[PDB]
Amino acid sequence: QVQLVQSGAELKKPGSSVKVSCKASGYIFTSSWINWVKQAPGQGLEWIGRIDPSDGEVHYNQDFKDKATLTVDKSTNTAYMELSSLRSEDTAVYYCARGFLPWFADWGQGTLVTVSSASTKGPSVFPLAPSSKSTSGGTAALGCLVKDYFPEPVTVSWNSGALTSGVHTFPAVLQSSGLYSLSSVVTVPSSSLGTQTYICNVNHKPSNTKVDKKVEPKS
Amino acid sequence: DIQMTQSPSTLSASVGDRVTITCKASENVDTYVSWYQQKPGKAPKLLIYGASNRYTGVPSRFSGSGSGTDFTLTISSLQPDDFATYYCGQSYNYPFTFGQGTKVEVKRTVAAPSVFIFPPSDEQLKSGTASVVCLLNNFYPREAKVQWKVDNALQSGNSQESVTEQDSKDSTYSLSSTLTLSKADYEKHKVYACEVTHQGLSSPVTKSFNRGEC
Repeated sequence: QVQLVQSGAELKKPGSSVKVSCKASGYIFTSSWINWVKQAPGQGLEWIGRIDPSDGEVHYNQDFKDKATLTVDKSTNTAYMELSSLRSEDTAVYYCARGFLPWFADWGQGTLVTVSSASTKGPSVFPLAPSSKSTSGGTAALGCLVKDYFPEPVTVSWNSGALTSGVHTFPAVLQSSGLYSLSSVVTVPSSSLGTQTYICNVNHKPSNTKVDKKVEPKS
Repeated sequence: DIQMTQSPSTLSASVGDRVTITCKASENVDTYVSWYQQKPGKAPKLLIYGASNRYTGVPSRFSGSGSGTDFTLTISSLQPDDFATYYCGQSYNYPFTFGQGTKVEVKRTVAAPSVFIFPPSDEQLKSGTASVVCLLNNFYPREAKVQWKVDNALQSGNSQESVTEQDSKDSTYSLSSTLTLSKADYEKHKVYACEVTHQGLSSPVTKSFNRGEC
């Protein structure tokens, strides 16, 4: 079993450098190159550079020329990639693949380098109350707006998991403020609105937050 | 600098089909091309290499061909799991590059979104901030144009949105757009509109509310 295990996710303030690692097991470390690919969120794979553990020989993509620095320890079977002057553009997932030469045979699970100067902030929950009293519509859309939080992630359940069908917890967006924010909605029967209680259970472990916000029809 | 251009960008197929993805290099790379598959929050899995050699372990329905600058990935019997995104890349010369990728999503009949507009809460307004939310529920296909309109004035740059991953039951997509304004700013107007344009709509559907009016 070949195996490349990368370091734990990193959170860094702009301007800071970072040193991600990759440990291989399952073969001859010094017989294969160790590659490094960057993949920003929702983006593709960008190659950073390559290094021969055998002697430290290294060839970098000129674009990361001033950003990436691949070093390697042949005694501890690990390769390193130190990034400098971390900025937003540096926020991505860094992978370490091994090549039985030209091909990337085995990859690492990747490391998530998140560059932001923002500090741990619990979210502010707001209701997304249903608005309408008709006979044409049967479903009513309601939900919660977990807003201005950091870092990821925020877990959201309805009526403590008693509600799952129709629920929709979208992917968090990273606001200009640098803080995260997401919305959760569930489509439910207008009739139930006055007989069933709806509550979203938002938790943000980072800030040790837990909040239940009853979302009801704004009559 | 060799460029790898895939095609299409999004392949919408149905289980069993025999899908074929293309990847064109901008320079000869002999057969130094390799295909990878990738699922959300997972590391790329090598599929083919050498332009045709099926990596040890890959299912046989996967096959790759090509040489020079024209390459094509092939799945003869698209399985319920082969639904993901596929990348091609060349390691011929430096620097190594990858294709933009091809999303192979599940096909289904068109279905317009179910739209809902949400005024900002009073609670949030107390904090001098207003977030207007527009919900486009379970629609297909994924292409959807959303436009906010305050007092019928087009907005720009004050709205963000996120799309769910193709649902696992009705294979639809849900989008959520947010128009962020300041308390005063917000109170300085009446009508807030959310115009949604989608293939499943004969004409753009709008959903609006008025500050105050219940």
